[PDB]
Amino acid sequence: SRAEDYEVLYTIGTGRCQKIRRKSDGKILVWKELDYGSMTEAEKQMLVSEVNLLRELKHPNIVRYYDRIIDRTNTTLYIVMEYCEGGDLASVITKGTKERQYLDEEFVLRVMTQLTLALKECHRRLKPANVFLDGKQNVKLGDGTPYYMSPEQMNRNEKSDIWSLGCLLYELCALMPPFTAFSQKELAGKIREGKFRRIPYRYSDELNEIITRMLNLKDYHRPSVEEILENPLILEHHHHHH
Ligand SMILES: COc1cc(-c2cnc(N)c(-c3ccc(C(=O)O)cc3)c2)cc(OC)c1OC
Ligand SMILES: [Cl-]
Ligand SMILES: [Cl-]
Ligand SMILES: [Cl-]
Repeated sequence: SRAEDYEVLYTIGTGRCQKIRRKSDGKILVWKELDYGSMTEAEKQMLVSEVNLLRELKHPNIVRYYDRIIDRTNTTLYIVMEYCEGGDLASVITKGTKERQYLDEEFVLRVMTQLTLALKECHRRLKPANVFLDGKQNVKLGDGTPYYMSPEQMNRNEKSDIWSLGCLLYELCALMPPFTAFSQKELAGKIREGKFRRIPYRYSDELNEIITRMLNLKDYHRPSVEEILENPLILEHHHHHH
């Protein structure tokens, strides 16, 4: 449980994230590096409590945080977590834009099912760059214009998460967010009228309908996590598999 127990293989992104290999058994992992050296004791107490709660989240659709390593020599904190070889959803969406190719409805149903179960777990106790893919088609929740801001949270709620999920699934389908604008104020205007284009016609009316419900202006009209999973679109094979 010290940094020397792992070899860095290479940097994923820049704190900073790195793909690492545990020496004892060759297990591929990643860590996130936080420099606390510029933090106060109150800020560091916050950081430790937060990290300790992250350690508790054990769920197949949430990024698993295994360990925390302190290198007081560097004043660097390392959060060691599972490696998701598939990258994040943001890159999937970008790939699709680039290669002019829409994502499979089956893939979208997998994201919808597994992300909804992730939220369900969070509520029991959201953007593409915060959604990760493993090697076996599993989706995991981890960790500028606020494209996904819900109407209500734009004024002063578990139904706000549903809205944000709706925006994410929408953008997975259309390869663009449901409400776009050049300024934030234009954005807010668009979000308030609550109008948007149908996802592309290659997607079934049933898929269109549930994404559209999640994007209702009134939070009480949005489906709950439980109503979402009850939908006939959502089958066993859309769930996680080891
Ligand atoms: C395909 O390469 C990429 C991998 C990742 C990536 C892989 N595993 C991870 N655990 C993470 C990751 C998950 C959560 C957090 C957090 O909670 O702060 C941090 C990292 C990421 C990511 C990529 O792009 C962002 C990759 O593409 C090069
Ligand atoms: Cl296209
Ligand atoms: Cl399809
Ligand atoms: Cl269209």
